[PDB]
Formats: sequence, C-alpha cells, structure tokens
Amino acid sequence: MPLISSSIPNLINGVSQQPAALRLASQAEEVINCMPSPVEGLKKRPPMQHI
Amino acid sequence: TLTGGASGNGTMTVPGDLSSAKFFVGEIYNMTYEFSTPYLKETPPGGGLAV
Repeated sequence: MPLISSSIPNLINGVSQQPAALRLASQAEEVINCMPSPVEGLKKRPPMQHI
Repeated sequence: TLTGGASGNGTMTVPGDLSSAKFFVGEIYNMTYEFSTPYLKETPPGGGLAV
C-alpha cells in the first residue's frame, strides 16, 4: 500500500458526455454559470446589468 | 530657491568652492523590482508544465 497522490493541473476544459473511463481527467461533469478563462482560471460569471 | 536667479532661473547652494570643478546636475529617480511568489514546477503526464 503506497499512500500516493496526484494533482489536477487545470479546470478550464468544460463539460463532457463521455463515460468516465475515456475522458481526460481534467474534463468536468456539470458546469453552470462559470466563465473558464486561461488568464485567471475558473470564476463566477459576470453580472447582468439593466438599461 | 525655486526661482530668483538671473532671468527667473533656479538657484542652489552647496558647501565648498566649486568655481572650477567639473560636475553634472539633475534630479534623482528610483528603480523598483518586486519578485513574485516562488513555487515549484514539474512535468505532468500529458506533457508541458504545472505548478
């Protein structure tokens, strides 16, 4: 038993419908109201103003 | 003295006799460099770099 670890490098790859055994581990499962960008990573979506 | 010399020019006073020395004159400006947060980078299985 080796107690060993990895890491998830990026969270900027969105949602996939493939079975979990064929995806890139980076890909997520359900994304709502996020704005994934390469300049700051994952963040809450910008607000919507009124005119 | 901000002004008061010939033709409204500025004047300055220094100790000693500088009637025959060779010297420059001007202002002084600063230089600032701020190092970033030191981290570790390794190569993930997919290739490239991660922190």
